[PDB]
Amino acid sequence: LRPRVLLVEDSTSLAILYKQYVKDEPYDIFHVETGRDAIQFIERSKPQLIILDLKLPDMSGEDVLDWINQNDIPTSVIIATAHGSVDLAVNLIQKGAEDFLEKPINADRLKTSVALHLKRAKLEDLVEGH
Repeated sequence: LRPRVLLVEDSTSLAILYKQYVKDEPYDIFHVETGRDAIQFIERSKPQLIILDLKLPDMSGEDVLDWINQNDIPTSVIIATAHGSVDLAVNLIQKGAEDFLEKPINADRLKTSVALHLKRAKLEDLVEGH
């Protein structure tokens, strides 16, 4: 019934701020610090949307996106990163990312993007389900 949002950030101080932003939003937000904990959350809990940082201490952010495409998880990925270029954004969106937010992110930049891509995914879900 209620949507799950995963937040994948090594900087776990910025994660609570991102939780503060979406505090009064109608979904649950969960936070992980490493790429392997993200993957394990995806395989178990199966969240509706991921807010994915590109810089992680164990692997790339791209590597998490690659895992979703390989195991066919129905999970929207928005990237949120520092030091992102035009070429990197393009190549990630092509790889199946649904947005690429650039740090620093506004309260309502993240809030809008999460809500929008949650909507598209929800609308496409409820036509193939009974």
